[PDB]
Amino acid sequence: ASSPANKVYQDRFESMYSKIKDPANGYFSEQGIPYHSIETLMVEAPDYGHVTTSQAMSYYMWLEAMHGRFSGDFTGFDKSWSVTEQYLIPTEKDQPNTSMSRYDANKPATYAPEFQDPSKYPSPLDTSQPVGRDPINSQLTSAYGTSMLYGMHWILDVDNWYGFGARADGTSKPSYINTFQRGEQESTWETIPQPCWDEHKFGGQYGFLDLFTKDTGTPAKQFKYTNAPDADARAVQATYWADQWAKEQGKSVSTSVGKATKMGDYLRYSFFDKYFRKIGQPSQAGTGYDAAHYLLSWYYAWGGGIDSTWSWIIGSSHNHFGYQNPFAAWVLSTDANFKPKSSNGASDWAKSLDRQLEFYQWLQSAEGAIAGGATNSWNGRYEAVPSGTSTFYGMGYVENPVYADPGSNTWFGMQVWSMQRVAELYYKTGDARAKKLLDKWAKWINGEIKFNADGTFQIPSTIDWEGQPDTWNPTQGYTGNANLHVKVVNYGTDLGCASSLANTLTYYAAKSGDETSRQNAQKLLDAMWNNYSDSKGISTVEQRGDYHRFLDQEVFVPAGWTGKMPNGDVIKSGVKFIDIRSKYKQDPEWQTMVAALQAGQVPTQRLHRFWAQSEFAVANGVYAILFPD
Ligand SMILES: OC[C@H]1O[C@@H](O[C@H]2[C@H](O)[C@@H](O)[C@H](O[C@H]3[C@H](O)[C@@H](O)[C@H](O[C@H]4[C@H](O)[C@@H](O)[C@H](O[C@H]5[C@H](O)[C@@H](O)[C@H](O)O[C@@H]5CO)O[C@@H]4CO)O[C@@H]3CO)O[C@@H]2CO)[C@H](O)[C@@H](O)[C@@H]1O
Ligand SMILES: OC[C@H]1O[C@@H](O[C@H]2[C@H](O)[C@@H](O)[C@H](O[C@H]3[C@H](O)[C@@H](O)[C@H](O[C@H]4[C@H](O)[C@@H](O)[C@H](O)O[C@@H]4CO)O[C@@H]3CO)O[C@@H]2CO)[C@H](O)[C@@H](O)[C@@H]1O
Ligand SMILES: [Ca+2]
Repeated sequence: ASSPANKVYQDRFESMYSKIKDPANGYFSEQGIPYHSIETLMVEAPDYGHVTTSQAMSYYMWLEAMHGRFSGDFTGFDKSWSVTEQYLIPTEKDQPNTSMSRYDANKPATYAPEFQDPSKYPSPLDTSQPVGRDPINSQLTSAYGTSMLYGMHWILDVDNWYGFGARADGTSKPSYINTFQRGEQESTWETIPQPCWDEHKFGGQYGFLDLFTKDTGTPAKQFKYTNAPDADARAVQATYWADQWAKEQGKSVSTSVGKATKMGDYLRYSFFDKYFRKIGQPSQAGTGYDAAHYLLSWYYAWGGGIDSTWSWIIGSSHNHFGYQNPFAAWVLSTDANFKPKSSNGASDWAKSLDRQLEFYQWLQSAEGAIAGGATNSWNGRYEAVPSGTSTFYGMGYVENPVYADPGSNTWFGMQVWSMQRVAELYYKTGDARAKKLLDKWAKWINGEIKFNADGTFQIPSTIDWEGQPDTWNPTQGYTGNANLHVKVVNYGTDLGCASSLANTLTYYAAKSGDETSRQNAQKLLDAMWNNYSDSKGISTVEQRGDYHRFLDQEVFVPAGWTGKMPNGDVIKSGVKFIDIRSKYKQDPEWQTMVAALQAGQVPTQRLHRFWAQSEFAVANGVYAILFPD
């Protein structure tokens, strides 16, 4: 039987769970897929509210697992896995084994450079540049009996709003799509949405392919998908708890544990340099594991031909601390129930766990906040690392990994999402490395939480950085990074971030006994419950400072290139964001948004983001379990 839980917070979790699953609230599509947000006029990472993300699915798993903990019913958790596999993990039809089985482990992909401005794309493929060897593919095909990959594609157009349909039929739903393709300066406002399955039916003469990559001959019809590593790791994290909670009640989620273990096996592709170049010696092709940084990178992607048989896979050279998950690594490398079937799965994850904790410590600022990350591909072209730049195993420090518009590490959210995983690990194992990181990080954040007399509160929203960490010497360890500083630019009341923060502090307090952390966590949860509840969960009014880009952001299109979006929108040089998404004008909030822009005001919205609502729910459950009295 499961231990007793605090009745007050369990009830709050149960209430949120009901609001999230309530058909009248509209968090899910008719197929049972959760939307990024109830509201459709939404641009921030995805560019439409009713697309879904692997991030949303992993939060859906966490929510249902927690529900299973309190109700004893785990059919919902098993259902979240069923929906994931059916809709976000490309099936046999979406990534034909005929093409995947032609993959060549000695030549994973063809090199192409990355540019710091979208106008430099398409990027030219260069077969003469070296590419290392893929050491894990043989392990995976042997263990699973297929060349297809088992990982979640990161974004899905749930109701076929864009019109690409399924495998180019233009009418089926959901629809696999992708957006980001052109480097660090290509914000969510500067992309050209494209289908994952490109048969040249939409877009230009060769679909959307030659907008991004330039080859010698005619572009072939092809498919391609991109994984968001932190989402798949969260899925493993959530499944571990579901397993633990199910067993305390004599229940079983065996089938789901198997899916999560397999996903974690394939997730190892994020451990590798984009083109398998040796870590620390980017000019040389790797000979296998010497190309593994063992961190959860920004992504791993794969694709192949549709009418001809060939395929490729790439890792990523860019690493952000916000994506790490020491807990998932601990699970996959130590729990017998989650041991991957591949020969080196568990051991590789053991190496990743140690490497990840070194990464966090190397990046810990003088104050306590965690700095950006590192890359094995300076400027995305394996250029020489500037002299004076600090390094981590030969990789150069980057303040804002992968994206600069806006900086990927200027949002406070990354801090709590990532440190929450460190807190779970510390809670379960009492690991000294984790304790050291949290003692300093928790003292920093506890001094930045502001409670107002009227019950509202504020926490860091936007942050900035100065300096860099000292070069990492594994035998020396943390130097204190006296020249690395974080600065809080402004504060806000992001309910998702505040919930994740409460979660982190609760796990930490439960293990360390730190009263300050426990009372701040409870005050946060109470303040949100008492002052921000509405009929759909919780919400607050927030400013959408970037919405002016709906109308004034020009989207780059190569000279002479012309094409059409499924709905007829013309794609050509000169178009603005709204020009290739004209359906947005039929959105209920459109007129309101435009009226505000015309009056020179900043638009505001009251948003219900799926991950935020779940984050709040889960945080209540976690508190209920760790502080039953
Ligand atoms: O086709 C002929 C030829 O292909 C060769 O293979 C090429 C392939 O053609 C290219 O399309 C492919 O290009 C990849 C880029 O190198 C890479 O930079 C880009 O990365 C994007 C990713 O597409 C996108 O999904 C991802 O989005 C993330 C968001 O940024 C995050 O905010 C969110 O949280 O998570 C999502 C998901 O991670 O962003 C990244 C980074 O910008 O992906 C391109 C593919 O989509 O390169 C291949 C190799 O060069 C092949 O080798 C030849 O054999 C073949 O003939
Ligand atoms: O979605 C897949 C992808 O998601 C990544 O995580 C995203 C979240 O999905 C997204 O909701 C989140 O959006 C933030 C946004 O970045 C902030 O800028 C914004 O905060 C604003 C606020 O809106 C303003 O009112 C205020 O004035 O300024 C602040 C600061 O600009 O808050 C929203 C909601 O939290 O962004 C996340 C980071 O990109 C994952 O990282 C990735 O792994 C997933 O694949
Ligand atoms: Ca830009």
